[PDB]
Amino acid sequence: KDKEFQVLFVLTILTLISGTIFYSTVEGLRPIDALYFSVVTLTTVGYGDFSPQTDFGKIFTILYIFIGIGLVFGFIHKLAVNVQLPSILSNLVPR
Amino acid sequence: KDKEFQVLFVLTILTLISGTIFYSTVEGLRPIDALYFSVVTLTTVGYGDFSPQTDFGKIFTILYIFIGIGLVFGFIHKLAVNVQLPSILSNLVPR
Amino acid sequence: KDKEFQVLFVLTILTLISGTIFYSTVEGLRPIDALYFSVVTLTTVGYGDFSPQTDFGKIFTILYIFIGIGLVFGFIHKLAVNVQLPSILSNLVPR
Amino acid sequence: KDKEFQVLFVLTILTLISGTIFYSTVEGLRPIDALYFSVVTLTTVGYGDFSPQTDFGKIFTILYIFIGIGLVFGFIHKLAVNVQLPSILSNLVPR
Ligand SMILES: [K+]
Ligand SMILES: [K+]
Ligand SMILES: [K+]
Ligand SMILES: [K+]
Repeated sequence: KDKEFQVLFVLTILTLISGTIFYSTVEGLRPIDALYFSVVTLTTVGYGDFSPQTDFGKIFTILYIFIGIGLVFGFIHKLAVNVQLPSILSNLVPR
Repeated sequence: KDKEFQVLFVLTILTLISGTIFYSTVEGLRPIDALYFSVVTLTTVGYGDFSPQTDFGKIFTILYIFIGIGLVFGFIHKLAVNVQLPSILSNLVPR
Repeated sequence: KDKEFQVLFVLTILTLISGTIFYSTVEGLRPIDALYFSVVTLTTVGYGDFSPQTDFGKIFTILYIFIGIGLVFGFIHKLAVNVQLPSILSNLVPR
Repeated sequence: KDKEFQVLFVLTILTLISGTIFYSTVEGLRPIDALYFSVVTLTTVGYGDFSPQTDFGKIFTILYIFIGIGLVFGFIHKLAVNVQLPSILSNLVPR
């Protein structure tokens, strides 16, 4: 239900926090930029305004992408179908 | 039906208008560039020829991506299967 | 069958040719670069080593993305399940 | 089963090795950077911190994308549903 969505939501934020912590400390980004970069990476947008410069960070980025894309897109999907779609249908009821 | 497609179409344009308004005013882009950037972002292409420079804009971009990807890809999917696919089948009928 | 795959294949190449023609003439790219850019765009990789510089090209790029992503990913999907998957299963048979 | 996952895993690494070999030798990247670039490309992130500079490499990149995206996203999907999802459910059992 909503708890399915809530758990995915929590997993997704924890995953984004891990990236924030990693890119803040290993790659020297401000926490806000490391969060923003983590999001841009796992949603596969990839502006490239930020990207890892160290070998450690490139290796982490490889694993982070493979492990986090599946979760992040699972969350977007549940966001879309269990939250945005009901809300839309609700907003379409005429009164 | 077609109204399902029409509603998604309207929601998608309204979402792209929101990004146009936000990136035009907060990030200083020409309206055309803010529209183009919004599209490039939510379809996950992400050239990076444009990207947010302010902290406010990076935070908005985080939320805009998570909220808009699901809708935009729902629309592309309905575009593909309820409009392009029938039109293709129609264009394959021999006479 | 295979003709389903063949038609999608033809549609996809015709779509990539349209982008090649457009970006070669309107954006001044070498045909090879315009083809490469069209592919990078519709598969949503978006390196940004190329991106449209004119207003005409940005507008075309908006429409090209929305119209071409659905087809290109339909083709990759049929490539994956009707061609690569059988070939893999075939290559797994022990003799 | 797990062997389905194991085979996809092997195919995916072999595909990433092919890109590593190609971009290391034809494009002159360090092996680590060619591996990192191959991953960033086939998951469709596409930072553009690296991108092919030679005509040979752009042509290979076209084919590599079309052939490798389907496999890489098949693997992420099986990673997500046959490995991460069971592990999550397991980690949710109360004791
Ligand atoms: K991308
Ligand atoms: K980029
Ligand atoms: K992408
Ligand atoms: K990109």
